[PDB]
Amino acid sequence: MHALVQLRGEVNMHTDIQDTLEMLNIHHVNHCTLVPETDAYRGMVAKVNDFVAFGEPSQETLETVLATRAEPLEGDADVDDEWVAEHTDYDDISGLAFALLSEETTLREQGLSPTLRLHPPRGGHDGVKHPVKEGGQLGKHDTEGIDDLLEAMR
Amino acid sequence: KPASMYRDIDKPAYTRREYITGIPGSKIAQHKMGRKQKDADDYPVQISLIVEETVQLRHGSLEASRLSANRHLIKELGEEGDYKMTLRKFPHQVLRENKDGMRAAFGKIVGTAARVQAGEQLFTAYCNVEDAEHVKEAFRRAYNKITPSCRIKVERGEEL
Amino acid sequence: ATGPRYKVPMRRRREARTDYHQRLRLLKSGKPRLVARKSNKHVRAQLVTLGPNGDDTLASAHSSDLAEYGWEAPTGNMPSAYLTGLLAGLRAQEAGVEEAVLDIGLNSPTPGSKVFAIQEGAIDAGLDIPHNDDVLADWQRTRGAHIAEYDEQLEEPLYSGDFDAADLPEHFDELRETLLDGDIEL
Amino acid sequence: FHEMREPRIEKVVVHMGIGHANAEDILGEITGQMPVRTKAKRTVGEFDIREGDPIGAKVTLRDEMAEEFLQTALPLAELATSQFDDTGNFSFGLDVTVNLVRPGYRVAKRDKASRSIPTKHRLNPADAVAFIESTYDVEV
Amino acid sequence: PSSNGPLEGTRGKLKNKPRDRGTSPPQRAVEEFDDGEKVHLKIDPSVPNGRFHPRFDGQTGTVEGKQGDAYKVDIVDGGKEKTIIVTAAHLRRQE
RNA sequence: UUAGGCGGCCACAGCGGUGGGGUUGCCUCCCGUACCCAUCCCGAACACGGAAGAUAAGCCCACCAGCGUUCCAGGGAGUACUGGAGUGCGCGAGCCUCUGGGAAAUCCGGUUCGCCGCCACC
RNA sequence: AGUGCAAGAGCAAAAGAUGACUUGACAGUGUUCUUCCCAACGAGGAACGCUGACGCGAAAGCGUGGUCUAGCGAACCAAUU
RNA sequence: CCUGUCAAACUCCAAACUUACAGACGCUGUUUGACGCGGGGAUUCCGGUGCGCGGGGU
Ligand SMILES: [Cl-]
Ligand SMILES: [Cl-]
Ligand SMILES: [Mg+2]
Ligand SMILES: [Mg+2]
Ligand SMILES: [Mg+2]
Ligand SMILES: [Mg+2]
Ligand SMILES: [Mg+2]
Ligand SMILES: [Mg+2]
Ligand SMILES: [Mg+2]
Ligand SMILES: [Mg+2]
Ligand code: NA
Ligand code: NA
Ligand code: NA
Ligand code: NA
Ligand code: NA
Ligand SMILES: [Sr+2]
Ligand SMILES: [Sr+2]
Ligand SMILES: [Sr+2]
Ligand SMILES: [Sr+2]
Ligand SMILES: [Sr+2]
Ligand SMILES: [Sr+2]
Ligand SMILES: [Sr+2]
Repeated sequence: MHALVQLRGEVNMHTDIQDTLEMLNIHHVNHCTLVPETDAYRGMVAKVNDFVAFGEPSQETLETVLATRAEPLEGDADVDDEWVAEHTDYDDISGLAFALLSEETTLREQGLSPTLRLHPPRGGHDGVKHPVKEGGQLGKHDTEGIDDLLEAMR
Repeated sequence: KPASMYRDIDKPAYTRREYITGIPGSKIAQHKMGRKQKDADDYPVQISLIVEETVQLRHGSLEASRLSANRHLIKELGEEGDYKMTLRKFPHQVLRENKDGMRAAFGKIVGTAARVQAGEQLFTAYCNVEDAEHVKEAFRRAYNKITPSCRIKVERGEEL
Repeated sequence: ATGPRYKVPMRRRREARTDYHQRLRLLKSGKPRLVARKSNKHVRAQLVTLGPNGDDTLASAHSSDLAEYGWEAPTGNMPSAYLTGLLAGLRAQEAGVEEAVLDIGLNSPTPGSKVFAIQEGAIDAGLDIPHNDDVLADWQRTRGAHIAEYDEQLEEPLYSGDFDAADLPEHFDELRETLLDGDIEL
Repeated sequence: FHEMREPRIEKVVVHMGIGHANAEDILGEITGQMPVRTKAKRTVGEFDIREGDPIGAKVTLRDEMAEEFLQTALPLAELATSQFDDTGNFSFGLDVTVNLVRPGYRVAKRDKASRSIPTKHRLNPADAVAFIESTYDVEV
Repeated sequence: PSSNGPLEGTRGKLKNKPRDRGTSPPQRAVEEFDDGEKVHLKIDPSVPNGRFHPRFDGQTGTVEGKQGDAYKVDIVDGGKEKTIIVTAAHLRRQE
């Protein structure tokens, strides 16, 4: 299970790539989606590789994120342990965060918007002109590297 | 004409003589020099001239370069000295010139050039350890009559 | 052989046993082929249908198993050929085969040939094969009458092993009548 | 073993390549069977503009007709060593050629399942001179 | 293109590789297909007649019937639907 | 299949070579032209009739890789080329980094001297 | 190699050669594609059917011209069945 | 034998890639009716630039 986060805008980006991002339920910059790790989903991220920032998040971080940025399918409501318990198949945020990572269910399956609408990275990101290996912020990340971003964009 | 007009590789490979006519003959006199009866392996030293950039060298440059390079070996080692130089490249690329404004602009055949990629051996000489300095000077004069910079790399010779 | 560009013929064309050009025109009918094949001492007749992995033989008849019902004469003549054809045609009726198209292979379409004699027999058996009556041999030559008249020019017996002196085209009649009979263990 | 390896005469072809015929008569007499015309291809500057047209004639003698013809033909010829083909064939002369081969040449001349004769079973110039010489004449 | 003929720019697709030269096997020239079947369209350079327009090489239509012995295969050129008359010689079963 | 017929794939099946196999069996070479049939001339072929002889041919069987071919391992090579991205370098032609793919020649060692279907048959 | 002629492509018990027979280069009506990729447009073109009449072959079958892609033309007027 | 080079109109080889069809996932549609079909109305047929691949031309 990977955390996809668009870092580069739509202007000038190829249509076949933009459509893929939209197929991955992410329509705006700074929007995050929790994508599994299958052959299919793999092709999609590879295509988006240069306009996104992905990686496997730590259970802890995924919890801090879900708690702060997750939303119902329709609604302004807060997704907290109590919320999770009442509508999901889990007992709290941690229970959910675990099943997702283990790829047992999906945010949509549990009545949650497939998109985690994050906030701009606090203290700025490492740059959208270079990948991670070159000191930039695009492409695949370390679990610790992905956490730094998500935590920064909580 | 200046080599500025033909030094770059920016056109299709134009070589098919079965479709091209009136191609000016190669100014290149000989490709094998020195003692073409003796072999390369019969020599302890093998120094080649290497082109650093990918270019197109006209037979006019090839001949001018090769000439002034071998002419030094003949001077410093004698007309029948103990050496053997080689020019491994041949002028295959036919050249045109639109010499009528831009209407019906496909030019007429003016010459031929040899296509060489960077890091290639334009020349390769084979000599003895003593005369290995007259070979380096031969190439020093040779790389001045061609468009790109070059490397005079010794391939066989720990005798330095 | 010589290299990459070389073109090696199809195995059965290489072996020179199958004419693919006639085979295609033959397969265009959609009917089973009545494969008529000969040999120096024998003559067989197969009923071949197409298939995924290769040809499919549903019925057949070798001149060898002709003696199985009473044949005591040789196995490479006109009476032999016709009688093999008729046997084959009967075994074919049994498997449900109702029509066929004569396939003679690399053999020549000569008037009165043993292949046409085979075709004549299979049709007599109750099969439907596109034929041409005047290309078939006359009834008596099919009986082997021309062979008996040859034995007439005796002085030295025609058959080494004793079958009889003047030969018997009547043996042909006996056996043909034996096959038309319903009983017979096909 | 040698029984199926001992050579025989396949055919004796007698021909008279003229060029524009009246010679058919003589061959018919000396051999003993009917002759056939000889045509040619490709235009020739030696008055041969008409492609397919009678230029000569030939006769292919087999069995008795061949041997009986050779009992009187061979003597008239002064045989030599360089007069042989690598397959054990010889032409001398009016031309007379003899095709010699081993007891199973039908395999290569038949229609069905024909195969070319193996080099080992192919006749040799040596076995040729021998066989011939062993029948009323001399070599070299 | 210099000319707008059927075989324009068909040098490659309508030519056999050296080892595939000569007359082709009759098995595929008489193969029986059923209505609704998926078939790949490829011209056999060896076989002259029963060909579809070269522009349709690489298609994978659906047999919807047959005219005579030749087949009628439905394909979709871009968005335009077309019925193609093509003999077994130039067809192969999908999967 | 102790030798057959019809095939599919259509060289992994080619080319070349070696050794073995046939009393009433089989395929043959083979013997022979009265007939059906045959050769623009030849029962050569084709067609028809038949067994004295043979296993030398063919064919069937076992095997050799020198040539050709199919495939596999390592080397070449993640090299050549390349789909996606870059306020990376270069006067420039052009190159480089990240990401996703990825040769060919050639070397070396192995493979391959067909496989499979149906029918008939000590 | 040859296959009438450009170029590219197809063909070897043939599509090439020889031979003999024959004149399907026939009458009529279509399906489809092409012409005009996608995507509307005429004449022309091709493949593929059907009805009738023929030629050949033992038969399967082949022949709607010359192996495939060039050799073509509206109404009006004119002649003709 | 050995030795030195080439091909837009060469190929014993051979990608990346583009592309037909089907399944899967994704997305989407069955009160926002998609896909498709029929009809009304257009405008438009001087384009330009960047990048990639080009062809011509110093
Ligand atoms: Cl046979
Ligand atoms: Cl079509
Ligand atoms: Mg909402
Ligand atoms: Mg700030
Ligand atoms: Mg910044
Ligand atoms: Mg091309
Ligand atoms: Mg032996
Ligand atoms: Mg710069
Ligand atoms: Mg007028
Ligand atoms: Mg008129
Ligand atoms: Na002008
Ligand atoms: Na073929
Ligand atoms: Na004549
Ligand atoms: Na033998
Ligand atoms: Na039309
Ligand atoms: Sr240019
Ligand atoms: Sr320079
Ligand atoms: Sr004989
Ligand atoms: Sr400059
Ligand atoms: Sr890989
Ligand atoms: Sr035609
Ligand atoms: Sr393209």
